[PDB]
Amino acid sequence: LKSVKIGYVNWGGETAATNVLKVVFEKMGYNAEIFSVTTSIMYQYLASGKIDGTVSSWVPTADKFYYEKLKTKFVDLGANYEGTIQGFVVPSYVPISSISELKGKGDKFKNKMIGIDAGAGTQIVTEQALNYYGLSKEYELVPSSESVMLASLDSSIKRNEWILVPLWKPHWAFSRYDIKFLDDPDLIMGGIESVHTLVRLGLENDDFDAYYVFDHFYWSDDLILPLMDKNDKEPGKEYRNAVEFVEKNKEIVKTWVPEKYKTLFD
Repeated sequence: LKSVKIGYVNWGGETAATNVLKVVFEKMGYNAEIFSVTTSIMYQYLASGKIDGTVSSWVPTADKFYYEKLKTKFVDLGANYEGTIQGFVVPSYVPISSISELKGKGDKFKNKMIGIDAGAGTQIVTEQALNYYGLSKEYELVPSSESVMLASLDSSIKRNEWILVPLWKPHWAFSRYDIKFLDDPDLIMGGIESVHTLVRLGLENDDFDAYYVFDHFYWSDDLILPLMDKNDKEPGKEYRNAVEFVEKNKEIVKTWVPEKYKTLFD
């Protein structure tokens, strides 16, 4: 069978998207392999062509550190999703509105910001924001993972305790919990951005059908949020739930594939 390789990092939305594309390529007759790696390795592998594509690039702000360094070694096809935001998040019952109001209040947070995976773009920029706003001596930024960060948020809110986390949209946490972004006066965390699809240098030449799918993949909150939420409630079922997603959203999926293949999704 023909081959395509997709790199991703195991955050909820990117794992949802990557498993959906895996299912799409399988239905087109590919041995579609997906590879769960670190952000750094995903970008490295893309640049050396050891994967064919990623649908996980958060730009320009979150992934600046990786993207700027390697942009001559991949092709940026545009956005597959528009409307991202990353930033500092607290439960709504915490009575501050801005990142600067955190100054002097470290004690209420046990002097910690409960973060995600070391090296994630959002984690990098969060550390840069803590430095910029003069908070880094008072708040220790803790690396862990999306799962640990969300379990800690869930725990703190049930206790009615203050907690500070880096969070982002799109995420079901904003509908499941009453939480808020803090204001970011100098926009260190970026404005509203997008997730892009990047492919290796030779892909357009080598496998135009695979290029076409990467080039046409696009979706929105009404598809990704229910899927991210369902996957969270059904741990370990992301591939099965992607199979169901592709069956349930035939017409949209059709738009991502060359004419030749569209009836395979009927």
